[PDB]
Amino acid sequence: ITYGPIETVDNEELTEADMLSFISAAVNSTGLIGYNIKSFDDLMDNGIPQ
Amino acid sequence: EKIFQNVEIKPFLIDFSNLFIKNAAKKLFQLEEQLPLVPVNVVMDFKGISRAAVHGLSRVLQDEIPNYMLDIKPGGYKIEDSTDLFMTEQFIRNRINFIPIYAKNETLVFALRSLNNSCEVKTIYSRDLIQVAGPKLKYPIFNPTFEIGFLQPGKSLIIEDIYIKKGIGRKHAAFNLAVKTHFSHLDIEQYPTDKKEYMALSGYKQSSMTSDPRHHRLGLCFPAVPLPHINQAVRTYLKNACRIIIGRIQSIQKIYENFEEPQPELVLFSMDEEKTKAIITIKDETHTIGNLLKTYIYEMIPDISFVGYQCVPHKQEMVLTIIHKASQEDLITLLEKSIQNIIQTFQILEKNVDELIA
Amino acid sequence: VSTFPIMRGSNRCHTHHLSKTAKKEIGEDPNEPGGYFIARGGEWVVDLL
Amino acid sequence: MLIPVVCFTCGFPIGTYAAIFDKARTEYIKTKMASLQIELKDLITALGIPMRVCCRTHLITTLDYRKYY
Amino acid sequence: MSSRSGNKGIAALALPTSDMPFTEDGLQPDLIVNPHSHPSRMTNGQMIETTVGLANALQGVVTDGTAFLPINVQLLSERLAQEGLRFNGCQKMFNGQTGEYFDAAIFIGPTYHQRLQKFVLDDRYAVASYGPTDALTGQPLDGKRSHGG
Amino acid sequence: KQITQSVHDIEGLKQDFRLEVGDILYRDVVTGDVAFFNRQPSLERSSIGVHRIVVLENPKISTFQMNVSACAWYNADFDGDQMNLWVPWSVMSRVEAELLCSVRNWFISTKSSGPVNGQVQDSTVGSFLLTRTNTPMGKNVMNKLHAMGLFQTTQTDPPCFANYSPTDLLDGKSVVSMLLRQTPINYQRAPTWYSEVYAPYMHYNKQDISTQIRNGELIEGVLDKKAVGAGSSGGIYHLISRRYGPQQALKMIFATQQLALNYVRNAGFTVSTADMLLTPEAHQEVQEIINELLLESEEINNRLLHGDIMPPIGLTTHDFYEKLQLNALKFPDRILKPIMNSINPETNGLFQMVATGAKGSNPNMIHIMAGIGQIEINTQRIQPQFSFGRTLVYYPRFALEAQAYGFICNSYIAGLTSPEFIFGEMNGRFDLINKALSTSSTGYANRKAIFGLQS
Amino acid sequence: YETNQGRQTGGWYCFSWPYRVDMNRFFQFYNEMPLVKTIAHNYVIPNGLNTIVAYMIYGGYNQEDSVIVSQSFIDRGGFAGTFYREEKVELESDIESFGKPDPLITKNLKPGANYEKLVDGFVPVGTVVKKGDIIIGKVAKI
Amino acid sequence: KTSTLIYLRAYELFLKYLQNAPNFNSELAEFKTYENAYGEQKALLAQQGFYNIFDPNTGRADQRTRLFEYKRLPISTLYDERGLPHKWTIYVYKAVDSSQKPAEIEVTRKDVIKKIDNHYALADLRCSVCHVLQHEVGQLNIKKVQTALKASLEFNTFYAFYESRCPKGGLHDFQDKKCVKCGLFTYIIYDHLSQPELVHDYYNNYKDQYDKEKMS
Ligand SMILES: [Mg+2]
Ligand SMILES: [Zn+2]
Repeated sequence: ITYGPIETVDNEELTEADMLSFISAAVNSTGLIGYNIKSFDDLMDNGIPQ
Repeated sequence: EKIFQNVEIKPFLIDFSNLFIKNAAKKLFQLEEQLPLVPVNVVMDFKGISRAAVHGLSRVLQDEIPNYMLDIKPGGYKIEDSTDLFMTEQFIRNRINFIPIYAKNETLVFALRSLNNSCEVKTIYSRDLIQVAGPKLKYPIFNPTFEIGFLQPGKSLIIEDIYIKKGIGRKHAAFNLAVKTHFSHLDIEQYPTDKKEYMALSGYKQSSMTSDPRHHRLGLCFPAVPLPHINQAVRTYLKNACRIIIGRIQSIQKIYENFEEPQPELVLFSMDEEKTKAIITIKDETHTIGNLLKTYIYEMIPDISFVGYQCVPHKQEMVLTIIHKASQEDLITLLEKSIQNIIQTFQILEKNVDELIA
Repeated sequence: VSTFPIMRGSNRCHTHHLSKTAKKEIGEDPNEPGGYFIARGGEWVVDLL
Repeated sequence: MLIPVVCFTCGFPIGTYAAIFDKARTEYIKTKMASLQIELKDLITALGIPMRVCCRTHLITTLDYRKYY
Repeated sequence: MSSRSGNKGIAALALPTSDMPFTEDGLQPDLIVNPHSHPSRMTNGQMIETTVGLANALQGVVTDGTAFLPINVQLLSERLAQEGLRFNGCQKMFNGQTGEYFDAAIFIGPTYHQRLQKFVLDDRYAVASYGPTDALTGQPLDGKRSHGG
Repeated sequence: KQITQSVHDIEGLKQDFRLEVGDILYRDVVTGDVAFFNRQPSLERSSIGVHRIVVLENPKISTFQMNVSACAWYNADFDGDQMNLWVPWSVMSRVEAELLCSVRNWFISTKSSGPVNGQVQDSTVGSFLLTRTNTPMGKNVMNKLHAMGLFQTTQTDPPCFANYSPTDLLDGKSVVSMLLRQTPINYQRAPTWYSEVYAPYMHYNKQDISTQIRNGELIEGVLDKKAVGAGSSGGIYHLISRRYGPQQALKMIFATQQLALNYVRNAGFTVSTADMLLTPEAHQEVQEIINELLLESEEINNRLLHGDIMPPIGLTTHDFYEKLQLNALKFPDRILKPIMNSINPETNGLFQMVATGAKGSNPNMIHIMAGIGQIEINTQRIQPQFSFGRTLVYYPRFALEAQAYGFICNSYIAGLTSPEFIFGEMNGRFDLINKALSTSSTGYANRKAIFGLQS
Repeated sequence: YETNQGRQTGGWYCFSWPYRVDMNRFFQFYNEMPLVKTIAHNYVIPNGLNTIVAYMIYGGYNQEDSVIVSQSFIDRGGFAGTFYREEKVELESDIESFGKPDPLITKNLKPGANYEKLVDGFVPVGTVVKKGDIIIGKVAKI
Repeated sequence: KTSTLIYLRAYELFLKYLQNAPNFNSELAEFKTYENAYGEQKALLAQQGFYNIFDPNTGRADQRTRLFEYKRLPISTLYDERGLPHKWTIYVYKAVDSSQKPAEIEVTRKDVIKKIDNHYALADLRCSVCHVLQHEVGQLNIKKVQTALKASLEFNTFYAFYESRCPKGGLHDFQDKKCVKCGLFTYIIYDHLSQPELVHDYYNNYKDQYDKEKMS
């Protein structure tokens, strides 16, 4: 799965307000709460029976 | 010469040329013209009058002038059991208290009876304040576009006694009439403040400690006057401010003329060097009156030993101290003449107000 | 013979997949995520130990 | 819960034009659209709100409880 | 009350709108913050937020002031100047009590302020000479909650 | 009722119509009553003092209101502090409270033998502004009406202005003399406004850099923290206490405080974001100074690379290398040159607060404007705690740049970067930990010391 | 310090507040997005108001981190809201019940209490209660 | 009419949930996307764009910063052509007007308030050791500065190493052998010249052999 060469990626216009989009993507992925709800769901499903 | 020179009355109007504004207006309010009550910016020019008098007029028009507001009679807000759980009585009361009203009658009583028989959140607008009291409103006293609280689906809100209350804005800010938009002295030169070397300064060339301006431009905005009757409303507001100032000054004058008779507002001591100390203590008095008295006593007695006032935030009173190289009755008649000067200045202001606006 | 406390918002909570409007009219917070427990009249959060 | 009936700082009745401003601003979003890519100076001036720092501050920033509930 | 830069403040004054200081354009504050709160606490974020908010209110915009985003105070001041205000956010201010303009231009602008949930009405307590007493030691009970102590 | 040896509530005394001699009446506290005022923790002797009650009749007020200069007794501020207040009712306690425990006895610190109270913040700079020679507008004068207005709130008997015409200009030092005349003292000392570190830049007025008071007549100089500040031994309030008792010192603290505050009610004072902003030329010089520091640090590193570091006998090479570096990244005295080039001292609010001692110091001005510099934790740089030889994930292992070990190059007004903020937070938290230790650690020592010595 | 104070700030503490009976909960009516917002406000609603503040010396009433507040800004709704408290009591056994304690039997009535304004043992909704008043009236030895 | 549809259906689904509907799993899952579409409409009524301050030079988000940049400096800004650090303690002033006869005074920090007033303005500082002004440091020859520092570093390290040690060994820094001096203060003063040039060359081999032993 070789990616394109790094000499061709255009990043000169990449600002830090653009990196705020990456931060928002990370927060959307985690959900900001989701880990404990998912841990409790995993408890109820697999851990308590186990 | 004339003290209050020509006035500039320019109401604030909705610019329907903007497509979004017109579209929204017709979409939610079905509004195509100017609202019945509009804010008016009144800019005034004052010449040959001390800064204390102009600022006192401004302060009176701001909060020391009696004004009307819509309040809910206790027990008016039906607690009930269907009313919207979010629209608390405190919240709706705060919304209604601050709806500017140009009420010429106090007997008007309104009722709010809004039901949300639908699945959407229904917003209660000021047009929902129906009136059941005495005279039918020939002209509305408030704009019908004010957002009062919203109703959740299936919820209602019934407020049955919304009456008009009288008060001054100093005690409760819901009575504040005029908002400040301009104040400058025209007889003091100004630096170019966009420059770097004068950007940290006020701009006036004379230091405030050593400046005595007599030419001022005062700008005030009134929040709601009837659109066809802007000039008469401005006239009434300014004349009532002058009347209020004159009346309070005359209240001081009575204390002055009762100087031989005992009274706890005024005391007099002849201290050491023929000097007589007069301390005038008046409760619930503002900086307007004290500043007027200090400035005009100082103008009438340039060689005074000491004149000063203090309205300490606590003890809620104005205490004015005069010390002068004169006997008690000579000092009293000087102070009486200074009060007559204040009355003369504000009567001339009312005369100019009548002459100008019309 | 037992009951296990159920964290609000978990898959065994009655508001796990309910609509936000249903949560609104059921007395719950539509925007809150959950993650707490309701025990003897008080809401408790199990922190990250 | 709503745009205040009058500006908190000075008392200018921004609540008069609050309802119009809300939907005018919404329609202005739909032609420009992650916070606030807009400039609302023209919309506010058109309503008659003067160039007051306070009134514009409280008009464009006050949260509405209907948007969040 | 507190600012987002962490400057707590207990409110001790209630001035009417006529006693509040005001600028030439009529703008007056809601809070009056002592300038000495800055130099030893070094809460420059509050001042920069005040500058940017002054520029934002006139433009009708809401800027993102997240930490570590690029910031140039010189260019934000130039933006203030381009907005019609001064290079600094200061204005010609008049004393509300006496109508006298201040000699110095006063830095007034919007700052986001938070009401901390520490109410004086909850915290204040006064007790008389008698009330509930501890059965063992005969002393008053402990604290406000017990209605004595 | 002594006749019944019982206490009656006031609702059931309609038949009384009078009180007999020997009755005890429990009456409401009035203005002028003595009250004990105490802040916990009560660490110093002045931690409990007696104040004259001033009942505030406004029902919307529920706080205890005190003059700001009084807070030095209790080490208090108004950020949310709560202090106990009880009003003595017993005659023996009331006699005691006003005669023995009144705050006038705690004006002079038992610990330091100097005054406790004075002007703080708003008045320390207010006294300087009132008493300085030249304002940016011109000479610091006021007409008769505004000189009179300075004495409106002093609560003392106002002086005589009959000798002044309405157009007469009164100097700032004139009005202070008419207040200091009631307690005439002799004071001659260099003010806090004049500093050696500032002198090469800025043009000091020769009538401001020598505060002399002869028999209560301020004849030259400015009044700042050295003269009127709180805790300033030998200050004017300490001298007033020595000659005329500590009660007169407290009155002159309040009278001068109102005189200063009323002056700023017309002069006005502020701090702006541009007060802490450097000019582009000076900011180009601050970088040049910092690059000189980093050049010396790299010169030390280049010695380390070639093995030129020979530690002194008793120190390891790493100990000597760290010692050399901490000397290399020390801000020179010339860092004040770009700051003073960008500062108008007559109008700069931040500088005046610092230079007059109202609040802040030179490091605060340098940190805000010039640069934070090296971050020192226990007199050493940031230790490599992230990994073996790494201080942070943002720096390579065995990095030799000074930035890797806490040297912050930016200033606060410029905005720290992500690793500079992390290093600053390590110092910031380490100061928060020390405070929390300080309260508990001294508590054990204070109680042990009390019991050993109390008898 | 802000991290500490941000989590104590008054605001919309819960969107379902009318359905909850909570103790020491403050619901602030008016909230505003900061003019200078940050990324955090994309996920949590803002708590507070955009207050016009003046960094000035005004009468010396703001020394030592005090604040001078416009009374008008307070009256208009600035940082105003509702503070809620709960009063929950429970019956010990069948020996207790809710109801107005009849003054004839009494035998334990509180000294100087009101005992009026009770309907079916509870104060009716919308009724102001002062310090001396009795709420949720309860009796025993029935 | 999405408001009445979203509300009534949510209640019916909720009522179906309590009655244990057979299709409730699929009917609710489809409603989640129905509510999510309805959710964005409310989010539109809340959010108002993206925004950033635009740089005129680059019409994207403004990235200009007053931050610090490294910019390695020449070594002459630190040490003079002899090898000693600069001491910027002398303050030079220039008159604001040409009519002023002196027009320049070089005074130390203490003398500033004595001799300098508003009629003069501060100029660049001067090093009290090598007498060079600050803005003219470029005149100093770098290659001469470096070769002087290498001798200054070598001699300083030599004497720092031999602060107590003797090149012939055994302290004896009073007079013996060549441990301390050949007369005068030649061991620390470094400006008497040609005494360090000989003595350091006498024991240069010792310096080389000890440095490598230490660096092991
Ligand atoms: Mg404190
Ligand atoms: Zn406003």
